[PDB]
Amino acid sequence: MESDLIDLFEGAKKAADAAALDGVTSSGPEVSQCIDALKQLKKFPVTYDTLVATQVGKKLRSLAKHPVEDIKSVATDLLEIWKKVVI
Repeated sequence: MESDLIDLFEGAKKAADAAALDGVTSSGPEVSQCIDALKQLKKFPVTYDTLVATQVGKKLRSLAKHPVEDIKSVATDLLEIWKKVVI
């Protein structure tokens, strides 16, 4: 469902943002929560109209430019998967 997509992305962004603002390293819990949230999103069968209505795809670019490399890498991977799914 789209509500689940939105909720999972909100969790991921909250985590990534606490990690960036609290100066957390890769071994921090916020990074782990963001990583997990981003991994669950991979399994979501997103569609084009879903990405239009929710904009989660657009909003994931920010995470793909996160200062923590672990979050950035997993966000790039999530975008890579969704890419092949929607086109």
